[PDB]
Amino acid sequence: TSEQWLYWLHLYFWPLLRVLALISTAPILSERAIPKRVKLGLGIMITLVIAPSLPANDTPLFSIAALWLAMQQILIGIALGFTMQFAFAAVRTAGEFIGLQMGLSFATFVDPGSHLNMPVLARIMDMLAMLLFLTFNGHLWLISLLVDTFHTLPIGSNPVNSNAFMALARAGGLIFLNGLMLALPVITLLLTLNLALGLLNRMAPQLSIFVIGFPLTLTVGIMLMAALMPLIAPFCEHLFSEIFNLLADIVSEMPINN
Amino acid sequence: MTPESVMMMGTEAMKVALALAAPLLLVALITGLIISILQAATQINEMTLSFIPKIVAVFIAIIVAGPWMLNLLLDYVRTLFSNLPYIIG
Amino acid sequence: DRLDAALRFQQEALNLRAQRQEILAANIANADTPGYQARDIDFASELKKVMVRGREETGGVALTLTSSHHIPAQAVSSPAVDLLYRVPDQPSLDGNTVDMDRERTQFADNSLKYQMGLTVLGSQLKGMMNVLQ
Amino acid sequence: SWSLSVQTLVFITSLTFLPAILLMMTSFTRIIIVFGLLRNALGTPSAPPNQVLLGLALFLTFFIMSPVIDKIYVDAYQPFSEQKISMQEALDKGAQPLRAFMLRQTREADLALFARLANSGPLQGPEAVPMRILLPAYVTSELKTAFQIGFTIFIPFLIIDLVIASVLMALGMMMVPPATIALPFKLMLFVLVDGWQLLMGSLAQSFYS
Amino acid sequence: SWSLSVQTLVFITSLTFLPAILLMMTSFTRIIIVFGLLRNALGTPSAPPNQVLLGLALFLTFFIMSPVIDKIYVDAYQPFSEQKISMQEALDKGAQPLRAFMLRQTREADLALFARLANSGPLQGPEAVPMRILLPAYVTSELKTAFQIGFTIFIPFLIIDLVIASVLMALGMMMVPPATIALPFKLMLFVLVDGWQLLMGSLAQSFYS
Amino acid sequence: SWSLSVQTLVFITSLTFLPAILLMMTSFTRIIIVFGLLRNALGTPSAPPNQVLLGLALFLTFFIMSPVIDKIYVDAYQPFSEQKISMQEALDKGAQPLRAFMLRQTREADLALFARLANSGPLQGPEAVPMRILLPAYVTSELKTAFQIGFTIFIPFLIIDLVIASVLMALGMMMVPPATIALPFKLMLFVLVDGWQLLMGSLAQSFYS
Amino acid sequence: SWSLSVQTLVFITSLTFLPAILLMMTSFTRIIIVFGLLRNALGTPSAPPNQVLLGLALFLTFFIMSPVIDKIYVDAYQPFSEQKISMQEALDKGAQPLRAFMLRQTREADLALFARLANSGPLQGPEAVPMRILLPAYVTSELKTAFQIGFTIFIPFLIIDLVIASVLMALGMMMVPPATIALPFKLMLFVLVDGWQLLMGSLAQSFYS
Amino acid sequence: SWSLSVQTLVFITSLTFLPAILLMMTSFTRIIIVFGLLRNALGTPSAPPNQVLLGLALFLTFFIMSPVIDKIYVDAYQPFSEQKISMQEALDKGAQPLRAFMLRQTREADLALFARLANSGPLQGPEAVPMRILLPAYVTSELKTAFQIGFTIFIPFLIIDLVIASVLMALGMMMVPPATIALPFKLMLFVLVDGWQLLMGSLAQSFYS
Amino acid sequence: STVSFAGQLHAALDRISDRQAAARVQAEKFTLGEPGIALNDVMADMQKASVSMQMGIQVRNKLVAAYQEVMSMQV
Amino acid sequence: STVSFAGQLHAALDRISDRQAAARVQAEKFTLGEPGIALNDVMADMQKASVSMQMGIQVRNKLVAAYQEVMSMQV
Amino acid sequence: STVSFAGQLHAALDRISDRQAAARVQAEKFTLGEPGIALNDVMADMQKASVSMQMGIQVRNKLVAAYQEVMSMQV
Amino acid sequence: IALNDVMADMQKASVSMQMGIQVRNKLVAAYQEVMSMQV
Amino acid sequence: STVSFAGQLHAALDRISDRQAAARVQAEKFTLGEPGIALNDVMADMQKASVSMQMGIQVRNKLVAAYQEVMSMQV
Amino acid sequence: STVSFAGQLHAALDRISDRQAAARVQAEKFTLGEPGIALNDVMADMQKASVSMQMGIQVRNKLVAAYQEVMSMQV
Repeated sequence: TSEQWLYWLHLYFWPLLRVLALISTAPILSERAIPKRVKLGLGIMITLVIAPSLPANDTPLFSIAALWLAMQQILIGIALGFTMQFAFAAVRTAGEFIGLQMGLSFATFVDPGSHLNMPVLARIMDMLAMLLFLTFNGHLWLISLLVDTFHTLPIGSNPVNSNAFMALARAGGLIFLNGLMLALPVITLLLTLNLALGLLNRMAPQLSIFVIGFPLTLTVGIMLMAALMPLIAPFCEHLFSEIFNLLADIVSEMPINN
Repeated sequence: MTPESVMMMGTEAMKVALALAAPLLLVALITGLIISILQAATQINEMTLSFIPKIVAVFIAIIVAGPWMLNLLLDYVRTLFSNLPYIIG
Repeated sequence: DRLDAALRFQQEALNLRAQRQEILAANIANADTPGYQARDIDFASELKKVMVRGREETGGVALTLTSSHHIPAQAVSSPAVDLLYRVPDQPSLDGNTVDMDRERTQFADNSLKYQMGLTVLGSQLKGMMNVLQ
Repeated sequence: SWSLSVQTLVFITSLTFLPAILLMMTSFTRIIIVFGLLRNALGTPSAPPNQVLLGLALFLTFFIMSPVIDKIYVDAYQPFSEQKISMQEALDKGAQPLRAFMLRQTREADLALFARLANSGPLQGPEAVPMRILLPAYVTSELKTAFQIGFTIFIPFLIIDLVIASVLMALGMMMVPPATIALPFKLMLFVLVDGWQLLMGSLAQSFYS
Repeated sequence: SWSLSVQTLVFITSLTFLPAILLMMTSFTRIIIVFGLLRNALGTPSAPPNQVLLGLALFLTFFIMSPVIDKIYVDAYQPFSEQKISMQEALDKGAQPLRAFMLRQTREADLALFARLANSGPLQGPEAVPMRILLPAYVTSELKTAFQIGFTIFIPFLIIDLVIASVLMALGMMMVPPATIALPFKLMLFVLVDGWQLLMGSLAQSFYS
Repeated sequence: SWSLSVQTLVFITSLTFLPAILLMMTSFTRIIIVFGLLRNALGTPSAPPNQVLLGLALFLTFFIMSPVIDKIYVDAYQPFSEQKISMQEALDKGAQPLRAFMLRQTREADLALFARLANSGPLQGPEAVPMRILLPAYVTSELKTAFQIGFTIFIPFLIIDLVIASVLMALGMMMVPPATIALPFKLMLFVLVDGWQLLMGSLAQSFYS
Repeated sequence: SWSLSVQTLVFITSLTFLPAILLMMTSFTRIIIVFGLLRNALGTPSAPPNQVLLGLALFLTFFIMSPVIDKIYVDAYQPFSEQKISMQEALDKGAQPLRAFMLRQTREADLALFARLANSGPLQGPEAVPMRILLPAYVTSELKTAFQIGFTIFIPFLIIDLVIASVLMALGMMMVPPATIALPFKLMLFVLVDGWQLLMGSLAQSFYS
Repeated sequence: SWSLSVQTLVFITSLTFLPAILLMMTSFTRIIIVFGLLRNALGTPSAPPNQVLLGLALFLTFFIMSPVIDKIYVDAYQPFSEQKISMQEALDKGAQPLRAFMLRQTREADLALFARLANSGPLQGPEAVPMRILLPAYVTSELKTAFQIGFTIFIPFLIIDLVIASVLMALGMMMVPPATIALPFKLMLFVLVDGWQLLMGSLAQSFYS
Repeated sequence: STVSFAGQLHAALDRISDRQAAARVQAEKFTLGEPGIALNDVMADMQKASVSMQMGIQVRNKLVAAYQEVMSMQV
Repeated sequence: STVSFAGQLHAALDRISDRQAAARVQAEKFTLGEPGIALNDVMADMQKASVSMQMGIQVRNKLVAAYQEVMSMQV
Repeated sequence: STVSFAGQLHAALDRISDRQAAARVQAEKFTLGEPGIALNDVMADMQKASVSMQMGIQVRNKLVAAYQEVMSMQV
Repeated sequence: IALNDVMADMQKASVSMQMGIQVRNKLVAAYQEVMSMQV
Repeated sequence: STVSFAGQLHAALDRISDRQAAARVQAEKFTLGEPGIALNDVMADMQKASVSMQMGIQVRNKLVAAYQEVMSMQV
Repeated sequence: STVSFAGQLHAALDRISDRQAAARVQAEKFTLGEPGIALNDVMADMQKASVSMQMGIQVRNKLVAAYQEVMSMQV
């Protein structure tokens, strides 16, 4: 219990720091609903299971010259959790743009301090994707990849290489790509509807989409997205797997590149 | 809870929304369409001539539909909260 | 580190005070044995030696650390400080050169300076904890 | 054994660990997370967290654990009091009920992850999982279950947002702020459906199935 | 009896449990929830929560509970001062008016739920309910009542919002923000009715019906 | 009298109760509510809340209270200098100017509400009202006064918004955000009128007439 | 003099009162309100409030205050360093230059209003106004000056909005949303004119003229 | 040097200044302004800034400052570790690469203004300018550059808006809302050309040049 | 009858004040040499006054904590 | 039936109170001069009562800290 | 006359400071070996100065708490 | 092991853990302050 | 194999308890009249046991402080 | 020149550091046994350095609070 331990209690601190970074940044782990004590205790109580079989020996220098080590762990956590947010942003884009088609957002068109559309359709699909994530192996693969980072990039004087934050920067990237690739059928069908009801204006310029168009397009959008709700379930697979691969890639890109 | 069940409940949400908002959107569309058909044939028009008809239409719609859409929504929400213990697994 | 490089001096000094303390209590305990030849150490020179060199305690070996149930035992260990003879006054026919008054005034002095070292470490550590809150 | 020696030092530190670990190891995370999410819906919080939701969650978790607490009491405190058990078999006698309760609640895949990362070997039965494995799996499973419940609770209130926004846009009410209109409708949605009783009852039922 | 041992040891802890449990046992749940919801209506906060609404609610709850406090005073304190009552008889003497007061406000179905999920055996009468059952049931009933009042308060300001929006975009003012036009009319409506008196009087008189 | 114990024990706790009760029993409620409502008009914050509006309000209410504080000084602090007065008659001696001020500001029927709901006996005169009934009465009447002032504040900027929108509509401007054009004209009307001086001064004048 | 008690007592309290009263007593009010209003134009916020405009405003006010703070330094910090001045004449020696600075910016009539609502007697010269009168007068004058600068800033972007709208209507753009069309043109206008340089320079040159 | 005192004051306080001062000292201002502006085009947010855009800017600025951080590491973290360089030459050696980085992006007349209003005398060379003058000048220059980049990004989406509106209105579509038609076209332009990689690469290249 | 918590607080503070006044006058009367009064009673009364004042202080602290915790929540 | 947290705390407080009351009765008897009771028993029992009350106070502090730790968090 | 809160605080701080200056002068003269001054006088005056300073500390702390509670109000 | 050695070790480790925790607190606060701005 | 520092704390507590129990049984045996055991040996062992117990108490205090501090980092 | 907030603050922190260093050197020489230095000198200067440290810490806390309050207002 002395420093014969209490500097071997320096075995817990760095892995705890990395696990805590991931928890504070991860998609499900870092939700404001969880009491802060639960997240902290989960970090401590994961590292206690992972800390043995982690041969770590460093020093919390006074006026830390090894804070650049602490940085390292924090950064790796930011790598793992935050990137997994891209998969949600995608749908939080897709569904949002779907509203931007029907009628829901003409307040956001010509000008304000109130957006009012984030509550409407983006939070439908984003929490639907929340559940799709969790239902696997959602909560867990992030933690397993964190342990894998412990084993591939444990603790070192060369923590992070350049040319490797572009990977995450131009990664999304696939935020726009996948948001589209999901919302494309709905957008295309409502484009057809909008152009058709516009062509009605050729027979009579009085038909006034404000009067005719919006009630039609709202029903079309609601019914159609009801019909194309299940299409998300396969897409989320993609939407997570590829991003995992990216993380996996960078996690396994870093050791052979160091 | 399997992805099949989460998609089922999501589509159930979309269809309860459709049932609850269908009469109102429907009556708005019918009223606007009638006023636009009559809009020509003495094509006189200023901008709308149609908003106030839509308000009276949705007023009648909320009254005549009224209880049944509220009951449909209540049935949906009570059934969801009652099956909450069982959707976990 | 740089936490145990600033507190190192008082830690070493206080440990050396404790070591001189049991040397002096060995003087006291052997007050009336014949031919004892009271011992003591030079604190300033030994403290400089400790800071420059380290601990390097001479003489001590424990058993090995195999599977449990192998009866740990240890050899007789002694700090590397070179014991110096205390120059005696008043020969006493039995070789015992332990003068109560000298040994006892040294005991009181060493006790007081050990307490001073404790106070200094306490002050430095309270200062560290006051920075960090 | 110990002789009013380290005892009453271990007891007082046990009391120290009471609030955090023993309320974050049994229940009261799932309930409190569900309440927090429910307050995320229904618009504004308007329920005094530090007092009412916390108190209701604490009472509800006490009512849930009355059987587990009773079994721990009967098999530890009555025997630990003065005869044949004292802080040596007291621990496992009091742990078996809590282990059974925690195992009955764990998602079956979290144990897999934490056994596969703790480098432990194959586990023959339900009992074979130890505390060092059981705790992180239980907290992960509790988080998963709490969020499944909480997002299923959101879905109807976002349905209300959808319908009200779409109706306002259909009438052409250009930029009337649909959240303000939705909030009272969310409130009657949550009171006509007999919301608080159904929610508390569903949580209590789900928490032993 | 207790002997200046546990006495004045239960007094100080009673005072530490005061701010949460006792203030959320009597009132000030309903009053605070209703004021918060009222403040969501009428536009922005526009009233210093931690300053005026909390203090007004404290005064209101003092006045509402005053008959209860007087009955507790007469039946417990003076008899507890020096003669024939010492902190066990005092407990039921001081609880009985409070238990009656909370019973009169509980939903007649919350007690059912909490008694059935606490394995409580059949209840002979209104007096057989234990405090353990009656606290959380009262809390849930109070939350329901507060939200009911909340919707009923939201209604007229919803009326103002919708009429202003309809008039504006019917007149052709297609996209002038109706909240900005409406806010002075919300304040006007709530001041011509003398809204604060009606609200606080109705809350007080509801709280004993 | 009291003996440098409970004296200097009532003092420190009085300073504890200062920030809420004393700043919300005198002024600074009407003034801060008017300032906040004014800030809702004219668009965005345009004045840092916690810093300039709050500080200016604190100065202003010190300036209104300076006569009442002068009388409280003359009737408490000077005699409380060792002689003939120590915190027993000093209490109501220092209350009386403040009670006179509050009565002179309260609604003549909010007193009725908070008296009748207190089961208080029939009152002979203004002096017979207690602080108990006086506080909530003053708070409610002051909220009414603040909302009346706020409505009058919202009048002219409502005028500017409507005239701007109507001009745009007549010119055929289907989809221009009239708020964007109207905001500089809101500030216009608020500076050529020299609005800050007028508003600060009119609050001060309204507060005693 | 003072004896290392109240010295290092009033020092720490002065530090606590620094961020609010001192900053809203010297400058950085005009600067920050003008930055906020410029942010209102040009479309969305599109510049982080909590970090960059605050930092730039702090730097501008430091640069503008450097002559004032240098006078305060030469008049206190050298002569307060151990000789003939110890935090009694330090206070007024330091206040005088700041007082002259604040007087140089106060509107001629705000002082009049606040003096007339203090019942202060006649004043002989600018040295006769006390800090009690001088704080709120300076604050109100600063708000007026900030709003005037706000007009001068909104003018050109209002021109761009209206000219884009007029071109779009004449061309026959039935209901194109001219705001999205005008935002990049607003940014273009503000970058070619070299607007950040010349804006901060204009504020600075205005602020002491 | 400093003595187990101030060291771990200046460090913890420097960590306190980190998020605002140090982040807006280097980058993440230009990137964040450009990202927000790009979000103004293409319609609504559709990118959760609290979740994604801020983190993307954070990663991008890490990449951007990899060279300056590498040079800082070489100049300080090798020598300053345990030998021959102690927090005085370390400070200037570690200031040199960041200061060159900022000076390389600052408009050559921002520094002019901020020297002419700090009353700084002659500045001998580019290295002679102090951080006092370098900070606000760098911030203003970076704001100019961010607005230029945002304007260039607005160009093509403005072109798409006007061409789509023109096609709709020429083909006879009298009064269709071209914005909802244009939004998917905006997406198509932005994804077919692989727009994100182009944007981040162009920013990265232009940031140091 | 009615409670008027201010009245109970005033009563408690008056009880503490009068107890301390009794102790102070008895110390006055002892050190001044008046017959009767004994040193044991003087010390016991002083200790009782100290205990009552400490009880007042602790009750104050709990009441102030309760008030500031009720006033720290959002309406 | 149950653990009955309220009942358990009541039983513990009763144990402490009856211990102190019995010690005070023993001191009562000794000072009143009853034979039987001995000085050494009086002091030993009064010290044991002090120990039991101190244990109660420590448990009170830990439980109050626990309760206030639970009630501070957000929901 | 008027109140002038600032003047009242100024006078209170002058009172505290010159009370401490008197105590310090008493200690000076006693340690310097002058007639008159007694050790009881020195100790009592130094304790009085400490009590007055502590009272000032408490009043300051409560004023600062009130200030930072008043100007954390959301307008 | 020497007793004074054990307590000096106690306190050194306690101070080191305190310093690490405070540094992490500052970094986490900076991260959240950066993530709570408007874009 | 493994250290499992909870096992190290258990070992420390067992050491402290065993040392106190040994001192207690030695006092037992000596006051019982058992020949052999000396008085100075009894007192010395009781002294050492007391020091070890205060060792345990200080370790307790600092571990509780450390845990109460690691539960304060925000996540 | 000018007030030079950076240079002034640097000089103040240097004054703190060198007072601590002087105290530490004096204590070093005292415990090494060097003649001259008295014990009261050591204790008094160590306490003076500690008070300087505390004053610096309090100034830092107040300035950090001020900065974080200013940099949080919405503009």
